[PDB]
Amino acid sequence: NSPRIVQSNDLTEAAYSLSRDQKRMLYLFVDQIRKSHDGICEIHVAKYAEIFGLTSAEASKDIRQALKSFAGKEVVFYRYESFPWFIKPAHSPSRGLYSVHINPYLIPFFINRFTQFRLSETKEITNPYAMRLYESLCQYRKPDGSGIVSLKIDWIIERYQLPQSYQRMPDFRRRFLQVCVNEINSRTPMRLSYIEKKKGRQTTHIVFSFRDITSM
DNA sequence: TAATTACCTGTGACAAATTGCCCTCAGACGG
DNA sequence: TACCGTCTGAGGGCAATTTGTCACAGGTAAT
Ligand SMILES: [Mg+2]
Repeated sequence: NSPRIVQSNDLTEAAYSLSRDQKRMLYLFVDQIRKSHDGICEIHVAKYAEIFGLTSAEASKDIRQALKSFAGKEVVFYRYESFPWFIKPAHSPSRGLYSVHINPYLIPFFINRFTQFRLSETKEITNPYAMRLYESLCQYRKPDGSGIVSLKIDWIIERYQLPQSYQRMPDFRRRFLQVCVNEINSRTPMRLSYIEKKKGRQTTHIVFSFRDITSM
């Protein structure tokens, strides 16, 4: 089939800002970690390239820039507690191979109240906020492949660390919500719809229902 | 009744970031 | 054992799209 990512809901719902490339590598880190405690993971350019249909060159570029873009990035678990992703710079012992040092204090948060999806399910998504949304929906996914969940807008904004102009709702709709629904519906197997929940003039939650394209 | 205010909404416009894409050239390796 | 061609990937760039930010116009209700 394809690699099965599983992760604690606390990571699905953590507050952080990562790019697509960084989240993709992070999925591979979570897989390596799950196999076995040292916090040391490894990524091969050619393996990354084959997984995500990239060139060796563009794989190398994506890995390198994601990796140097991790510096200063932080992850927040709201039970809040903030951690750095990396506790040592990445480095390449051999050409085409990178070794990275994830904060070992993060190990128990990566590994019964959990979220799971196959990597082929997410590897064509481009917008990182749409990967965050697809992970949050997976957290509520039933065996058959459908689910329903109400997410609060403030919680969406804080958890996905959406940029400030998306606190203006028409921009939230236009540049995040609609784009990620279209992206998920066109690039994943999940078939996603939504409806808006209001309180007075303000929209407070977004209600997601979804099904799997193995059904009608 | 009318005008101003305090909310919301959508879209046009621009800036900034991100995309897959292109070209160069050395390291590793095997032939 | 030694040289060179090939594949790899570590770099430099790119224009076309996507994303992020804001001015502006319209609607409504409170006042
Ligand atoms: Mg790239």
